[PDB]
Amino acid sequence: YKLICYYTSWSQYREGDGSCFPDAIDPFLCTHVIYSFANISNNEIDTWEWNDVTLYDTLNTLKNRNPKLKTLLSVGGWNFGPERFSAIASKTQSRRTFIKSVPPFLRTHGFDGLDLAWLYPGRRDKRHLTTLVKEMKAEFIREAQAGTEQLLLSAAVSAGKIAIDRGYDIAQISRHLDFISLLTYDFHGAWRQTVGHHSPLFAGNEDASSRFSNADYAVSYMLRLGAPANKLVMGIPTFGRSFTLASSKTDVGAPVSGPGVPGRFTKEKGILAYYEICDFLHGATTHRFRDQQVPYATKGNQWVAYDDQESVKNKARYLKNRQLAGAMVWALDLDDFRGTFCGQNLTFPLTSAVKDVLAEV
Ligand SMILES: CC(=O)N[C@@H]1[C@@H](O)[C@H](O[C@@H]2O[C@H](CO)[C@@H](O[C@@H]3O[C@H](CO)[C@@H](O[C@@H]4O[C@H](CO)[C@@H](O)[C@H](O)[C@H]4NC(C)=O)[C@H](O)[C@H]3NC(C)=O)[C@H](O)[C@H]2NC(C)=O)[C@@H](CO)O[C@@H]1O
Ligand SMILES: *[C@@H]1O[C@H](CO)[C@@H](O[C@H]2O[C@H](CO)[C@@H](O[C@@H]3O[C@H](CO)[C@@H](O[C@H]4O[C@H](CO)[C@@H](O)[C@H](O)[C@@H]4O)[C@H](O)[C@@H]3O)[C@H](O)[C@H]2NC(C)=O)[C@H](O)[C@H]1NC(C)=O
Repeated sequence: YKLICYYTSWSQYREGDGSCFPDAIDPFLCTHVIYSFANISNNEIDTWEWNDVTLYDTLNTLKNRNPKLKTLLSVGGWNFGPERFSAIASKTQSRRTFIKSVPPFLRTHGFDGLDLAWLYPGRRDKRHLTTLVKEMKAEFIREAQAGTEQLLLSAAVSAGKIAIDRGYDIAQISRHLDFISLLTYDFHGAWRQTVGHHSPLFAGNEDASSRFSNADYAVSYMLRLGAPANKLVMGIPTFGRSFTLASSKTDVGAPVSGPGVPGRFTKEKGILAYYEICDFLHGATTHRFRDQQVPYATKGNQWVAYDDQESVKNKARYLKNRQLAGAMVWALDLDDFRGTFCGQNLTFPLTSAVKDVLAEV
């Protein structure tokens, strides 16, 4: 099984214990670590943070400890305008230029592959995404003639039915990608006036309307569209999404005034790292959606939807039962990486819980 794990560039800037650098990563935890995110300048892949080349080097020395470890560099991401990807992909010349610049960059910095995080392709982009993937892979196949191990090509893909139908030719790109990471954790929160869980495993008969917004539907759909299970990787979040309640009602459907109050370390309204949730739980009431099989918690007027060791292990068994290639975790720096916030003196409790299940039959 594969355990794909993301590490984010900007996590180095968090204060105190929240600060996370690549060397905090256990070399034997994941099978693949992906550095997010690279930028595109003058139609060429490029660094993003001022100290990326140094962090690239720090991440890749982990391979001196675990020679089996593979690293990839992800381009795009949420703060990368998808229109920018559009412009590059729609013109054969700017597209060829970008593709040509990738291998030498990856080779210079020690990466084993490229991860595409175009979030998200539109109806007019579907055709060009296919072209980009095809041609990128053809270039990787050609570069390997030089005697070096062929570069890996992956892509992070939306798990929303409508987003998939609109921007991706799943049957086509599946043939060229080494693996596809399903973003099965962005099913709610996204500017909605009600409380709900962003990463439910199952639909849950109670309130059948967002019948498509659960991991089980996304996986089944991808398999139906033509993607092989052995190339599919299910996304598991290491963060939670928060809401400020508009009323004293805490159960399903309850009013919401806006995103939750920022975490002390992550400082982003609406999000909380797992290590911040561990702290939040003290004095909170915990609940669990039995149908969806994921927990949530409340304290005062704050409502948090998250994943714990139990729900994460549950998702890992589900993916094994459907014979998928493995799991993807977003993100290592959001898990209790120091292992000092969540109690049991365990480093990376969430990611480790997933690894344990994956290591069983
Ligand atoms: C669940 C999850 O992980 N969500 C992410 C989402 O958060 C990502 O967006 C990221 O959000 C945070 C803010 O919420 C951004 O953090 C800033 O990152 C920049 C670097 O890109 C930092 O700039 C640097 O600042 C330090 C000072 O501390 C200087 O030393 C650096 O030199 C300076 N860079 C220079 C010189 O220009 C800044 O400190 C961070 N401040 C914050 C707000 O914490 C983060 O950048 C941002 N990511 C991006 C790419 O914009 C999102 C990513 O797209 O993905 C998920 O949705
Ligand atoms: C990620 O890559 C992006 C490029 O694809 C990049 O986007 C931006 O790139 C510049 C960085 O901020 C930004 O620069 C502004 O452009 C002006 C003119 O283009 C520039 O003035 C001139 O500067 C020198 C001469 O002094 C000249 O050589 C330049 O060509 C330029 O004409 C302004 O002072 C200013 O620098 C671009 O506007 C912007 N482009 C886009 C995509 O809109 C990101 O900065 C890169 N990395 C990140 C975000 O960290």
